[PDB]
Amino acid sequence: DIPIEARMNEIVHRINFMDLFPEHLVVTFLAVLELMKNQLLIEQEHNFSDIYI
Amino acid sequence: RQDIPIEARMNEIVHSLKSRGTRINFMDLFPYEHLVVTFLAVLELMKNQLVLIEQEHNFSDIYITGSE
Amino acid sequence: MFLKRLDVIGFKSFARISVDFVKGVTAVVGPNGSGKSNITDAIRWVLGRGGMEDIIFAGSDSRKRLNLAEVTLTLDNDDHFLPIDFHEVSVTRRVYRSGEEFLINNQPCRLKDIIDLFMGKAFSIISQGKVEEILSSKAEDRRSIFEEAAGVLKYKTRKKKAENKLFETQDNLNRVEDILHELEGQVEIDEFERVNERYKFLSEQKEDLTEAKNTLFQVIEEMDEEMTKRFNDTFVQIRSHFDQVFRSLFGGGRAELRLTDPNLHSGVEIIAQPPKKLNLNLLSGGERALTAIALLFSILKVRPVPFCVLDQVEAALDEANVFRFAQYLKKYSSDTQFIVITHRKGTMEEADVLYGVTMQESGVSKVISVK
Amino acid sequence: MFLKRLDVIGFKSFAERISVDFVKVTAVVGPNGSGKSNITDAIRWVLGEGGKMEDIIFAGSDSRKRLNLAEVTLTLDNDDHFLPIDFHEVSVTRRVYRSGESEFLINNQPCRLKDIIDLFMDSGKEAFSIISQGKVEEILSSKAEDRRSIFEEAAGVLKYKTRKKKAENKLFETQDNLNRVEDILHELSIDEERVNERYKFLSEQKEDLTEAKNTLFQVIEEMDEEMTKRFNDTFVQIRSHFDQVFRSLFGGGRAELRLTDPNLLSGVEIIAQPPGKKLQNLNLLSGGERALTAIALLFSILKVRPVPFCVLDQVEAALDEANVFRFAQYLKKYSSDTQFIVITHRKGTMEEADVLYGVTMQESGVSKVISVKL
Ligand SMILES: Nc1ncnc2c1ncn2[C@@H]1O[C@H](COP(=O)(O)OP(=O)(O)OP(O)(O)=S)[C@@H](O)[C@H]1O
Ligand SMILES: Nc1ncnc2c1ncn2[C@@H]1O[C@H](COP(=O)(O)OP(=O)(O)OP(O)(O)=S)[C@@H](O)[C@H]1O
Ligand SMILES: [Co+2]
Ligand SMILES: [Mg+2]
Ligand SMILES: [Mg+2]
Repeated sequence: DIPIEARMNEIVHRINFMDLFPEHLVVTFLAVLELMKNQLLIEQEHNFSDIYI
Repeated sequence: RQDIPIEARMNEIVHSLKSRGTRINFMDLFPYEHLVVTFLAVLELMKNQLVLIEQEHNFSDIYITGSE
Repeated sequence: MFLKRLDVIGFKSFARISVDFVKGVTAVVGPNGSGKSNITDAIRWVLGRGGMEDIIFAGSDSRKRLNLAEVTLTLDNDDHFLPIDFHEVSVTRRVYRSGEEFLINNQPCRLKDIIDLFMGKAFSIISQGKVEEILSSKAEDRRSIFEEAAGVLKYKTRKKKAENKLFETQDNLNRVEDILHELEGQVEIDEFERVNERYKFLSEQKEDLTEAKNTLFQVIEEMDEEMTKRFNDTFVQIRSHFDQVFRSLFGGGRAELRLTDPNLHSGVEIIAQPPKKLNLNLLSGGERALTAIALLFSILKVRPVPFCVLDQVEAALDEANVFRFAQYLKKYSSDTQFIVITHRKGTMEEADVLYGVTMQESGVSKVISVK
Repeated sequence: MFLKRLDVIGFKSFAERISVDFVKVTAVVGPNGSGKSNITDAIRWVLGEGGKMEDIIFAGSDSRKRLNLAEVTLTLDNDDHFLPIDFHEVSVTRRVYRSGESEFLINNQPCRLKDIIDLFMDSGKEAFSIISQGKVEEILSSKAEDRRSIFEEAAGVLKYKTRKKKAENKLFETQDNLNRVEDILHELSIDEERVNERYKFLSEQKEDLTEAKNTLFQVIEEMDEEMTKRFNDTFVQIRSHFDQVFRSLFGGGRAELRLTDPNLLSGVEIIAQPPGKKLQNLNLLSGGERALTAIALLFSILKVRPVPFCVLDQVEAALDEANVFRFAQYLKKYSSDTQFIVITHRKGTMEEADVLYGVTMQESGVSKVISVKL
């Protein structure tokens, strides 16, 4: 819950999912997987490529 | 991690019994959320017959004694 | 019924341990094999993995099979939720290696004693993965899970016994009829005044039944008026909370719960639609989980039971919705006592009490607790 | 058959055309409502078996549309020609059209119903190399005489079974024949008896051909001797893998596998007695004891007849906070000779995984896929 919104407000100050990273990259992605499910986006060229928010 | 404190605590709980012999006190072994996992590890090693703990009653201060 | 303590000797993995259930959530944590699921099967064998003697410890190195297994439950009856005046109730059950028993307040009692006393913690306890047990069950077999929640089972069972009695009453009037038909011809020395000396009083003697039975049928008919009414009064109060819990779990998800036919036997049929028309068989492992879970916390809003136990009810849902089955378990900590057995730390964070179960000493389970 | 990628269109939750790239461990994340445990329904759909067949196609969310055309593809590296085909990039597709019409296609050519079976009969993508959700303990609770065949297709002995079955039918038909013609051979001035030379020409030659099918068919029926031998060779090969795998899951375990009687055709019984317990039954195991043991028995199989790619629907679902991490270790030490598809919500296996395809669901009832590597 806390890690799932600690980057939510930080998404209004667009960049890659790795731009929100410093090992815990897993959990960070897992949160973005929910926010998508809440309609709040996700861009990628193709599989396992640059992922922009 | 969860597995890392399992054996990371195995140094401070075996060397405290080799220093004072006093059982590692969960009240003393308190690192800092953390009081859940850190209890879950000791509350695991008991199945490997690696550590024993005593309680005169429930909810009483718990002391970890690794050996068997 | 306020849970106070639980003592165990000889019951499955139980090596003579006491559990002091605190106010709020108690998380029953630990790794596998500890036997924390026994802590629900004992709260089965005391209220009402074997087959008999399979309930008793048998075999572990560094120990020996026992012959007698017993469990006690100490309940604070200060508010008299039980039909006794005691402020500390203590119920115990036991089984002998010989296959032979229960005590109420340190005193022996009949078989249907504890049963009659609690009338109650079925769907009050959720064992491993049995959650979905509500959904998959047929609609005709689903209303049972409501009938207990509506207390209709008391008036119901009684009424059944009363009809059973009416059957025997008719069984007596049957022979009485033939007897009297013989007395009509036997009617028309003074020793024949001995035969009419039984029929005139046997008229008010058979009429004694021909009245009491009529005093019983009415006692059935309007007794269903207090069952068939209570079933609806509860059903709707759970209706108006289905949407509340369900939606509070799925932001924007709206669902409902309806029934079929009059009542008696009304198959309750369940519907759900996450935020998308989802036959509910097509729901995810979590979507099948947070349904019987929301439905629970709506029932827990109508007839909330004080002792409610859940065994790994959250092992099917992502950490995002574990917080759901965590906070809805952190609110109702005040209104009712929740004992959950889940190794997922997400619920173990808000749990007021942590009771760690391990197993030392070979197949023997010990207990620790902190909070 | 090194897995390459999988494309889905119109399949169940999958509405927009999306695919997944697989590596040599791939953890399929995503929160509930999404499609991760669906992707496995599609992986079994590709090779072989919601309600009926219509519920396979995207029913449609009332935020988008209602599609009526569903199809799945699979691309594999057959460099070593794992299968009886000479292609080095194989593409297998199955189609479902709302007309009630299914299709099958490989490269440029349509395929038959009972065709794609045979291509895979030797490989064993075994559907039992797929661990399902709420099925992780299936083999442990299932009856002995319902756990025998899993070894049969593990040893590969299924193809031989189809052989001896069909051969059995043939030998029956030929027996009926020779029996019927023996009755014709039994039913059989001066002028010209010239038809008897053909009668004995339609028997002494004809019963010679049929009776040449006898001795030739019962030798292919004796090829079941190879099927039973190879089976038992494997039946025993799994044996001494149990305990060693078990004992490394349960420190100090003791378990073993054994059969009933002799007469393939029998049943198998598992025995498990964890360290510092024993003396018990299978029904008396813990909730995660059955989970790990089944895991050991379905993790040791792949040390004998390994497969290319396996499926895990919530295998570590009911397990400890540690016996998952050990399950993660094992997933890493076996990820070499086979590709792993795991569906897990706990971070434990995710840390020991190579690349995750996290499944989201945006646009209402539609699944999206995002992948990341380590
Ligand atoms: N009746 C019994 N007699 C002897 N040992 C038992 C008995 N019941 C359980 N055990 C021991 O405990 C183990 C399993 O007990 P369970 O009660 O099913 O454990 P569990 O509570 O389900 O564990 P978890 O972590 O909660 S999933 C067995 O391997 C035994 O060693
Ligand atoms: N045939 C279908 N047509 C339309 N929607 C479907 C279909 N099958 C599944 N869905 C949608 O997908 C959801 C459940 O799909 P599942 O495949 O069981 O989810 P899941 O894969 O178990 O998700 P997780 O997170 O991986 S557990 C339902 O809410 C539906 O909205
Ligand atoms: Co009083
Ligand atoms: Mg359990
Ligand atoms: Mg799933």
